[PDB]
Amino acid sequence: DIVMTQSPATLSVTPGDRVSLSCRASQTISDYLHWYQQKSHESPRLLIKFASQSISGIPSRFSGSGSGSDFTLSINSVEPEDVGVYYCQNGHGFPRTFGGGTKLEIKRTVAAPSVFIFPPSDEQLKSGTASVVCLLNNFYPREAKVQWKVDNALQSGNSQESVTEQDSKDSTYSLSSTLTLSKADYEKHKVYACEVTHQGLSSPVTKSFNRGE
Amino acid sequence: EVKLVESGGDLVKPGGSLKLSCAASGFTFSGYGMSWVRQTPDKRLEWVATITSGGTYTYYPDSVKGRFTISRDNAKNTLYLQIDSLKSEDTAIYFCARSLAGNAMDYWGQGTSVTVSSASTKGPSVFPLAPSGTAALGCLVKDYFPEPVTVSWNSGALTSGVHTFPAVLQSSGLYSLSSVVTVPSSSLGTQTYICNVNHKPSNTKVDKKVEPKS
Amino acid sequence: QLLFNKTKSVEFTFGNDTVVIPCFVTNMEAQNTTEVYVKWKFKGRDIYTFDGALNKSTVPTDFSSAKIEVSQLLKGDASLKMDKSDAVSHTGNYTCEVTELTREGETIIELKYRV
Ligand SMILES: *[C@@H]1O[C@H](CO)[C@@H](O[C@@H]2O[C@H](CO)[C@@H](O[C@@H]3O[C@H](CO[C@H]4O[C@H](CO)[C@@H](O)[C@H](O)[C@@H]4O)[C@@H](O)[C@H](O[C@H]4O[C@H](CO)[C@@H](O)[C@H](O)[C@@H]4O)[C@@H]3O)[C@H](O)[C@H]2NC(C)=O)[C@H](O)[C@H]1NC(C)=O
Ligand SMILES: *[C@@H]1O[C@H](CO)[C@@H](O[C@@H]2O[C@H](CO)[C@@H](O[C@@H]3O[C@H](CO)[C@@H](O)[C@H](O)[C@@H]3O)[C@H](O)[C@H]2NC(C)=O)[C@H](O)[C@H]1NC(C)=O
Ligand SMILES: *[C@@H]1O[C@H](CO)[C@@H](O[C@@H]2O[C@H](CO)[C@@H](O)[C@H](O)[C@H]2NC(C)=O)[C@H](O)[C@H]1NC(C)=O
Ligand SMILES: *[C@@H]1O[C@H](CO)[C@@H](O)[C@H](O)[C@H]1NC(C)=O
Ligand SMILES: *[C@@H]1O[C@H](CO)[C@@H](O)[C@H](O)[C@H]1NC(C)=O
Repeated sequence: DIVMTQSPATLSVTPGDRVSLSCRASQTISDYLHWYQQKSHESPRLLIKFASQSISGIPSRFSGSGSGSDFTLSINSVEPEDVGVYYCQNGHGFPRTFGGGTKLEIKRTVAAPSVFIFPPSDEQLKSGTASVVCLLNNFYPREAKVQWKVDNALQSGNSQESVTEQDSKDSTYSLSSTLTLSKADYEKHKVYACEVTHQGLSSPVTKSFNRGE
Repeated sequence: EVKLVESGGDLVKPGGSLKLSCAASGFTFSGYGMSWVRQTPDKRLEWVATITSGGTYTYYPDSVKGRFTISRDNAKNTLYLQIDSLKSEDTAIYFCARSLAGNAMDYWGQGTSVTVSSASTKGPSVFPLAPSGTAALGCLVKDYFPEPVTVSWNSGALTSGVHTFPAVLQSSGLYSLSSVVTVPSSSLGTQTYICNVNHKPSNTKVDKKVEPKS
Repeated sequence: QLLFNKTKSVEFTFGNDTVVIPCFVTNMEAQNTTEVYVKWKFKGRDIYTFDGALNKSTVPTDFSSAKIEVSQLLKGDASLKMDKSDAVSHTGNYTCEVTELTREGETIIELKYRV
């Protein structure tokens, strides 16, 4: 029942940094430890095997070190395309186990979101539910507060958010928030507003529409 | 080039059975051990089966031992994973991998999705997110089960500025997903925009043209 | 766990043809050397490795003659062979580590000079 620990779970770094990622084994496994990276929407690929042996076709900025119970994956001069999750795996001990992964994020300059609001389609309104969608596009940092107001009344408990992974080119995030109302409640109000708070905005930004305009 | 292609994932009911397959090419299949690894929705990886290059010896963690069977056909360059007595915890993406000593897995397939659930499949309804220097438009892909859906725009010709968001599980038990694209505002009304939604678990494809609201 | 036909120690003279340190796995289950990794250690240092996936052996300069017979590996024979001139300065405990896909083991042999 070997346990592989990766800490921290998330690591934000600066392009050009020499980055070190940690892996710890609950027991001695000498140098029998492998490293994988999984970029978003890809399968994992082997970076390093047996603690320090480089794999053909892997960029030379990746290297590994350590033996026994503590291991390090090095990235010398990290790049924006290195964003992803890094996993260690024991090569000794049973079963062959993966660490929980360290998600690497790239720090960049602050980029304010471009905010868009979408009313529900006439087609969806026929079926008894209304979905109002607010898009925050290509922003950084990931931290962003979206508040829904319906005739300037704050809404609670009827919205869900979804965030993309950090882009490998511009290192930004995108986010969507969906407000779900019944068609009956939706037709009782005029102003639907999406209010965005973010570091890149000198003041919270509101995008709105009037039902039936 | 080494290439591994999994197939066979589907929605299956608990206690049912499923056989996954992996076609291998680009290397001497019979000269390498092979493995299956699964990735649960929490994104954790778990090794589930390994087989030696001649097929004689098979190895399993205790979590699946006794109800998973790995096998291979070296004349056909195919790897198999039979899953019996399925449980909700078996819901995952399943990868085949070529393995080396220490179970270092130097090549992986793209994965195949397995969902264990007594709930019925349902295709999505697709609604436009109509555009109101840069404009945005998209499709709301609502009320489907299970994951996943694939979304492309203009049959894959439109890739730049497309964001397809992670699906959210609604209180009803169905999934909902948004896909958006940012385009030059000068292209609205002149350029045709069609989101192509593919939901293989329900054998449904939907194409929806997204236009500016009249 | 890989199990061995263990040997506590072996002796050699300069009359020996060559220096062979025995390592015999009795329950080897690998079916191709791509599944196998062999490591030989001495005084904490890795003094020979065979990477079966890459068909690649690695030795330090003070063990430049060390080798294993790869055709015998899947029979469980990971015995290390070296010249006498490499052995005579390196008497002591050797460790043989054999790793397969999911299983591994290690055993210790003391090399002694006698006459
Ligand atoms: C353990 O596993 C290893 C490999 O992991 C086995 O060694 C391989 O054995 C296979 C089968 O004998 C060899 O496959 C043959 O490869 C030949 C060409 O390889 C050379 O040339 C290529 C360039 O194309 C180089 O990249 C490569 O490095 C080699 O130098 C082919 O000519 C053979 O083709 C024939 O068979 C196929 C069907 O498989 C037919 O379709 C063809 O028409 C033709 O008849 C064949 O593909 C392979 O080369 C070996 N690899 C290595 C690295 O040596 C061991 O045999 C195995 N050990 C066991 C089983 O004990
Ligand atoms: C590790 O390297 C050895 C070579 O040192 C590899 O074994 C060799 O494999 C080649 C290719 O399969 C053999 O050459 C060919 O054999 C066929 C069969 O007779 C013959 O028709 C061809 O003309 C050619 O000679 C070679 O005989 C063989 N050598 C030995 C000693 O077995 C081995 O496959 C490699 N293992 C790896 C990379 O895992
Ligand atoms: C040096 O030579 C001696 C004599 O040949 C080897 O001792 C023999 O080892 C084999 C293999 O273990 C045994 O089967 C014989 O019974 C041994 N003979 C005697 C007389 O003991 C010894 O192994 C060699 N040493 C090295 C390091 O290779
Ligand atoms: C281990 O020892 C037994 C008894 O001498 C022998 O029959 C067997 O072949 C040996 N195994 C190996 C791998 O040398
Ligand atoms: C070889 O190892 C054994 C224990 O594994 C030990 O008793 C013996 O003293 C060692 N020989 C040395 C250190 O020369």
